[PDB]
Amino acid sequence: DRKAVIKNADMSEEMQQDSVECATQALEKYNIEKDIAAHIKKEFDKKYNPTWHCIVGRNFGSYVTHETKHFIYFYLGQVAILLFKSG
Amino acid sequence: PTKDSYTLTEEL
Ligand SMILES: [Cl-]
Repeated sequence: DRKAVIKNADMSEEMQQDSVECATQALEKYNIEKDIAAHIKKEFDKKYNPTWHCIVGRNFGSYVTHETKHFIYFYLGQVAILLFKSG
Repeated sequence: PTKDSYTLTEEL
């Protein structure tokens, strides 16, 4: 029942929904943050080519460099998810 | 073509 809230996105609207969907399947399958992050990272490397990086958690800030149109930062329920492509 | 971005979580 995890509510998706997109906080900042430089990414087509299709991929934003795809990102939320893939994160949804990751939370359905895994409970530990690194495992959720690896699931999203690997599926995006496959569906959208390398190189993606994913961070999952409830308390963190970041500063990253990313190809344009390949950045999303959203909440799925209480969990925050940063997904982006650099390289 | 790259670009720099911040993120921060909600306060808890
Ligand atoms: Cl932010």
